[PDB]
Amino acid sequence: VLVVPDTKPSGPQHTTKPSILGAMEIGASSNATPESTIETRYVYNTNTNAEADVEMFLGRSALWGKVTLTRQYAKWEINFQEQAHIRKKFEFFTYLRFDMEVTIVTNNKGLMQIMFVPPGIDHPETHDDRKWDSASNPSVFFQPKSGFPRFTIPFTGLASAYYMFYDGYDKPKGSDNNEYGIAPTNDMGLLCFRTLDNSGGNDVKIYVKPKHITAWVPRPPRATQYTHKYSTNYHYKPNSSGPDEHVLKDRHFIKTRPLISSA
Amino acid sequence: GLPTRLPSGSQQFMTTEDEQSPNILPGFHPSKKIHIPGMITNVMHMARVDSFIPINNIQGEVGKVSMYYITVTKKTVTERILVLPLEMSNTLFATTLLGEVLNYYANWSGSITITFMCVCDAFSTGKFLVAYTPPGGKLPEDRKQAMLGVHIIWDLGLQSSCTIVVPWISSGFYRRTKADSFTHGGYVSLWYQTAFVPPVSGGTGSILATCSACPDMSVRMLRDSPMMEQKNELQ
Amino acid sequence: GEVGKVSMYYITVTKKTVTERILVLPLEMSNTLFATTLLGEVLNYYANWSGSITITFMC
Amino acid sequence: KADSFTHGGYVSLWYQTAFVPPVSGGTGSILATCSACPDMSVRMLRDSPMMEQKNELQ
Amino acid sequence: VCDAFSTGKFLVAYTPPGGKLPEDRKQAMLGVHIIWDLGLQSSCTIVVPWISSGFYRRT
Amino acid sequence: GAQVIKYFNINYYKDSASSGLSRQDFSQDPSKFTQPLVD
Amino acid sequence: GAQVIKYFNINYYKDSASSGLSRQDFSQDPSKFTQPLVD
Amino acid sequence: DRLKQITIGNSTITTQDSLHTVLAYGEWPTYLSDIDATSVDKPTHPETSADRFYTLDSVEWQVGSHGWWWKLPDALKDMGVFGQNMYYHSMGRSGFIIHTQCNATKFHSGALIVAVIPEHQLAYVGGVKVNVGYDHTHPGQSGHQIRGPSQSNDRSGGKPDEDPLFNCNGTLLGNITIFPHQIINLRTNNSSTIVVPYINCVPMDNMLKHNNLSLVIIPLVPLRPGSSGINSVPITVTIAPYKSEFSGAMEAQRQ
Amino acid sequence: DRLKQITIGNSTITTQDSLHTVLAYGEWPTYLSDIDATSVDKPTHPETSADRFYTLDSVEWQVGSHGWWWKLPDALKDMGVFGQNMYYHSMGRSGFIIHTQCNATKFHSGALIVAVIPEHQLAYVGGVKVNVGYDHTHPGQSGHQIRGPSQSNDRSGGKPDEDPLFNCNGTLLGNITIFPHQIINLRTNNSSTIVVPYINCVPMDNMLKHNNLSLVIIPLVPLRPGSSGINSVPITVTIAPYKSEFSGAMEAQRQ
Repeated sequence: VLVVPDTKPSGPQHTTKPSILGAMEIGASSNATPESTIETRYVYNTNTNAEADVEMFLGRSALWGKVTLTRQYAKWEINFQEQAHIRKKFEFFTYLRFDMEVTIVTNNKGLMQIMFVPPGIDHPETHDDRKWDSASNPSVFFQPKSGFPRFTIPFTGLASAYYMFYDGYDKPKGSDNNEYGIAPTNDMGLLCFRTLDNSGGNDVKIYVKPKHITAWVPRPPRATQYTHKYSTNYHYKPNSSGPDEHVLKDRHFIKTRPLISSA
Repeated sequence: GLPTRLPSGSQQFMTTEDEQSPNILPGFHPSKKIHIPGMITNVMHMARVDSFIPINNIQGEVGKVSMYYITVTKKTVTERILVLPLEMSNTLFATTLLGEVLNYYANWSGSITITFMCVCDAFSTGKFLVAYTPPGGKLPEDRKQAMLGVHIIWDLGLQSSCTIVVPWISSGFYRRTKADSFTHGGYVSLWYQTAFVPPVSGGTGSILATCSACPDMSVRMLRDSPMMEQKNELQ
Repeated sequence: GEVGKVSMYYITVTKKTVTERILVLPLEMSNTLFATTLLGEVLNYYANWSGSITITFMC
Repeated sequence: KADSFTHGGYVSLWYQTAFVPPVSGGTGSILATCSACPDMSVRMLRDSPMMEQKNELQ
Repeated sequence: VCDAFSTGKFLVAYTPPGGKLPEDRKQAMLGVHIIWDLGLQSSCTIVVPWISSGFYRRT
Repeated sequence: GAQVIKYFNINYYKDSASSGLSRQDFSQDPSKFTQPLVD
Repeated sequence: GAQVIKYFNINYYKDSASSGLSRQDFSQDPSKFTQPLVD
Repeated sequence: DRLKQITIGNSTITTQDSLHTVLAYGEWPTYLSDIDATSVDKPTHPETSADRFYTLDSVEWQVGSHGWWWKLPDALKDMGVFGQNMYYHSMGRSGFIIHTQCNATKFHSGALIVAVIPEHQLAYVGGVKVNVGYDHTHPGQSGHQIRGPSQSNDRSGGKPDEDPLFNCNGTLLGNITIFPHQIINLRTNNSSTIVVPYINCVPMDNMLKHNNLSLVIIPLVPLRPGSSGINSVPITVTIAPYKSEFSGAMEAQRQ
Repeated sequence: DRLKQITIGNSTITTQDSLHTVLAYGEWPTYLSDIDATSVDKPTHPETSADRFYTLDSVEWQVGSHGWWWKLPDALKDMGVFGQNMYYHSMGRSGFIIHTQCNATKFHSGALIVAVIPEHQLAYVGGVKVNVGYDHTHPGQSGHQIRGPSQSNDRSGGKPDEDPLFNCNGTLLGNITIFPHQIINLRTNNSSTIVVPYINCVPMDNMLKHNNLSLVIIPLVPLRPGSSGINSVPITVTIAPYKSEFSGAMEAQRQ
């Protein structure tokens, strides 16, 4: 683990090269520490940032999705776009390469099957669908009482990382069905759920933990509530009803103050 | 006793997991394992064997052997004879040994080998352009536009066949087995370079085609193949 | 008036006869001043912090 | 989060002498940036108040 | 030659032989060109490099 | 099992993806940021 | 696992906080009390 | 000194009032190595003919102008033989030397944020779920004048967001300093230089469909004339591709 | 370069338009040594809490303003824990770092003499034999605005002399350069720095009764606006005690 540096002693200084002057324009952050500004003592400083590294920061297994079994059947397309709090944390970065371990928290009882359906094929659309009988589609059978199912999905990119943001399109110029952003760039599969009993509740919570993460290009954190998934659209249409039609709210987190200089 | 813990996924039954199970019938002696010819240890060795592309699949010809060959005649102007859009999910490739191994896998990388053989008499001759339009390009619809991609020109005589290699050209490291516009693979098209000239004016010729994987071909993410469907119980 | 506009990032200074307090930045990482920055919005994921702050003023 | 027990203090900006422009009514603009020093450290990762979800994303 | 408070950026382009006189700055920048900032040094120099099919150019 | 006043790093499922968090950390420097300059 | 006619002190969760009671005892003296004198 | 000269073959920048050059992520553009490669065909390196400064149209910077952005490689698609190589190849990569130029006078005041954003995915100008159109995110060399936030901005045709405070993507300006950037403060410098390598999780991709970078110039503090009658100043952008590669030669993807 | 930074603990001066620092008599402030000592008790050194920059009130410099003076240690008597140590001790010594600050514009003209006078004994404002009062020679941080020579200056109450030409003591200005001094010429520099050691024929004396030094700022050439509407400029003085000592702790000599 890496501890933060110690504070070194510093005395009075008369210097013709100010360290406290600079240029904000150059594009560089300040190198100034308290030894440049005040007169300091030696402090032996054992603090660590270990809990701020991208493995610990993104490694807590957030809830990605919720589904309800309707007629003892549910379906979920794997993605982080649906939940704002985990979507904001992934979007501090442009590119992420991670394995994910998927824990399924269900309040149902009896017996459940999860099918991981790899991209490019058809999933079971109901319980009792013949497609639940699969040679090569990986599935998980579990009894929700006595344990939570968990499996790891490795990194399935088509690229060396996942795009969190994608400034391109999947089709050429004149195509009218063009799709913008990361949705065409990869698909992580879908999870199909069914119950082989009736028993308990219908709620299925999918918790996902990124592990073995490599993050690439830091971005400004999301300053606005999300509106749609796979968008970046931050303009929110609160109501379709009437004269407030076509009125949009940004919904940011900036708060005002009565006066500068009085705070 | 020794303290243990049961993390999530301990009491699971995962269909794809790798575990040891108790032997029922202990002491059982299997019959001896003799030498049998043909042992195959990897299913990508089936995709590397040439197999005929149903290049003629159309309303009338599907279900008949004639779905494997195309007719070529002598023409005054170059025509586009055939188009093999490169998708392993397309019937053209999906029905072959190559494509039907690749339809068990969600995405693939590596190079394709397509071999064209002309079945005609020994006095027939021809030059053909076989072009591969790389991904992101438009299907040419002109031989000037087709020749700007990967292409070969095969003279016809005294050797039956010629092989265009479809090289691996991709932005990403893998291509999806199912056609999409993001990973799409491009097009192979057949053109007349000069002409197909038979010994007699109305004469004609037949072209077959085979595909196999190159040695660099690789697949991943085994899935169900769309190439089998069960609507009924087998009794 | 100025929140939602780029003008929320700059203050006006003029010539005055007597010294005035121009600006106050109460030091809280939960305050909008710091909480919206790269510094403060990394620190708002953590319940407490230690160490020194660097504030740079450009005119 | 601000409390009176751990509160951090105040940074304030003052005129030392004056801001003098070339013309009487002239004015100037001040920006400000903040960064952490190298000794900065954090602990106890929690949810950030800087994101809130009132609606489902569909 | 201007006062000391004047400033400018200029494009000096050289259209190589066989080309058309540009009549647009997009077409002029496609040849040999420099961009000279103006201040604190009076002058700037474009080198017209030797670009010729043959070994000599007629006077 | 997979690999190794002691310590033992043991992989139960014999896959590199099936392991827990990667706690072995070397690569770092702020200077890609905060000082992204030629000279 | 974490560390070590035998004995084995083994930490299953690889954290110093996650360990059980600390049974290794040295520091002591009543004299901070009962005799808190200069001389 | 403040003097600088950057010569990329056939063309030379000379900056006499200048900061240090920003080298994005401390990384110079390189050619794609063999370890990282995907496609098997030998790429083309145009070098001096593609790699050279292409100056775009200037934009008038005024009181009340909210900003501008350009997409790359897009802005160069019609520029010289670099833009020709985009249409005739499947894939391509490149790094860029972006040189932004604004000079006024010692009587003018103002500040510009010049930033380069990797994968700058815009937001729709407002309302329902609509992908921003290919037509709007590919203006070419002209870039996009940012207009501004309004309820009256036309929401037709999948138009991008006009609000510079939210970076058009929904994240605060003022955090844009996490990307390679410089400020042009008229008091201080008249120009900026950023050398960005090729940034992507892919070795090469289609130059036309995907915009790797985005150059964004935001007027952080407005333009004050002082005592002069000059209320507007041009802003010129000059881009040099550097270490540009192309592979997968085909018919031009043009019309 | 003209840049300078002076850090005396807890506080930092930064001067970007600057001359050399005047080190008075080529002598830095030291603590009183044992060879030179008188009193037997161990003195206190407050160090960083007393030794630090104390900026006073600014004075408006105008057309027709004759000057200002401050007395030391007097000006600091209410300032921080340095001024507290003056009242609770018999004796004390210190050196000072005086930093004078006046900035205008390249259109302004003017000159200031900033001098430090040891034992600056004023003259009575005129007439008969009267000691100048304790009240007038101890203005505190506010100092004394020099008014000017007049027959109409009030002679009541033992007031000091107002004439800056005679240095208020009866000796010509223009010979004031024999003391540690700098000139602030608005054309040239906006500030001044003088480091004075402790000057006295006594190792320590009473901080309240005796004023060791005097800081005198005389407008040598008046303040011309040029073409601007700015007819006045502030002058800020900032003093750092340095190597200050105190001995003879007692009740505060305050009221």
